Parts: sequence; C-alpha cells; structure tokens
Amino acid sequence: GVQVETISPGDGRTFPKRGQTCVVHYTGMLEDGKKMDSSRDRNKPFKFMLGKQEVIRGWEEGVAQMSVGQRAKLTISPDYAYGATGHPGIIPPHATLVFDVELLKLE
Amino acid sequence: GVQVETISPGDGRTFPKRGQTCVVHYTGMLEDGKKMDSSRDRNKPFKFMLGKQEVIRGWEEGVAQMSVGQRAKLTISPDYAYGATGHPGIIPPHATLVFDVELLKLE
Repeated sequence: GVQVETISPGDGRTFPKRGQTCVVHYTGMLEDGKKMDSSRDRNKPFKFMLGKQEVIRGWEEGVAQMSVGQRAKLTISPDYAYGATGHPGIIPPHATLVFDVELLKLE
Repeated sequence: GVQVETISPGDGRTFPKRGQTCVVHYTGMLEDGKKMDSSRDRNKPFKFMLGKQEVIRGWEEGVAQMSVGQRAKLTISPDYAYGATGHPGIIPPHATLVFDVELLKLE
C-alpha cells in the first residue's frame, strides 16, 4: 500500500474524484530518500488523470487521499510501485519508493 | 541513437538474431555516470527477446551489434530511451543514459 504522511494541510474537502486531472509537484525517491526525479527542477507541474493508470498505483492512490493545497510524503510498497521485476535498467526489483507530493490543483 | 564502445571483445561472429533470447549483465546509469540499476547487484543475468521491444530502443539496438562475450558502453540518446517526457518519478525528461552491457550468451 501507500502510507501518506502530511507535511502541509490542504483544504480538507476537495479530494480527487475519478476522471479529474491532478496537477502536482512531485519528487520521487528510493526508500532511503535518494532523489530520482523532481518536477520542481523544471518548475513545471505534472498532470495525471484518475482512472487512467497514468502513474503507479501508490502514486495515484496516495494522491486520491489528499485535498487541494496539501503536501505529503507517500511511502509506496513494491507491489504498488514496480513490483518484483521492477523496471530493469532504472529501477531494481522489490523497490519501496518515497514521493514528496503537493496537490497544486484539480481540473 | 546508441553508441557502442567495446570494453572487452566477443568471439566476433555470434551476433543476436530476432527471436533469440539475449542473456546479459548490465548496469544502467545516467549520462554523468550515476548508477540506477545493475543486474550484477543480484548476480542474476537479465534476459530479453530480440525484436519484442522488451527494453528501450538504445538498450536493444546496442546488443544487436555485440557478439557473445563482448562487454560494451552504450551511450543512448533521449530519443532512443524515455524521450522528452521521460518516466515521471524515476527518470527526468531529455535524459541520456549510459549502460555497461555484457552479452553472456544467446538462447
């Protein structure tokens, strides 16, 4: 699963519903906090629609639990990330990921 | 595309053919040499079917020019990897990758 740990509160009432487009600022890391990719380095918010499996399960499900303006740390288990085979070349097998995500807005 | 630079020679005759299974030991890293994943960390060779697009275009197209027993440094441009979009959370946009690949055998 995905363990969500709030860093900054959102509005607590505007949560992502299926079909909407999530505008976020993320930072994907390895279990120990090793930075891999951050949309903050490009100053461009990343968009993804709920129900389209555009991102990994824990990435999306962790966000569905957040309200607009919130920023939290999402600890994703391998089964919710890239599983037992991982993504050969970039992601090793059985990898737990830690994302720092901020739900900028919905659309 | 991909640039093949031989670190160690192969037999120079046994080249991969569509359908065969390529057995390799790799180490994928970014353009500056930062390591991401290595099958050697698990002492388990990696396998992929030639022509089945089971890996990024540069990964596969480099091994197709390698003979059994050869170990080479493959410099893969962004277009032959994850492109302008990359792979959000793992690899950033316009990323040149560098793989150290060893063609252990064909099967």
